[PDB]
Amino acid sequence: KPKCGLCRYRCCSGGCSSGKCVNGACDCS
Repeated sequence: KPKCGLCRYRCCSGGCSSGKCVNGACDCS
């Protein structure tokens, strides 16, 4: 299931909750 915006998860729209969207997933790192 999706949830996105979190970490490694994906970006939702292009503006994470947690990290920083790498291109295609949130760069929590």
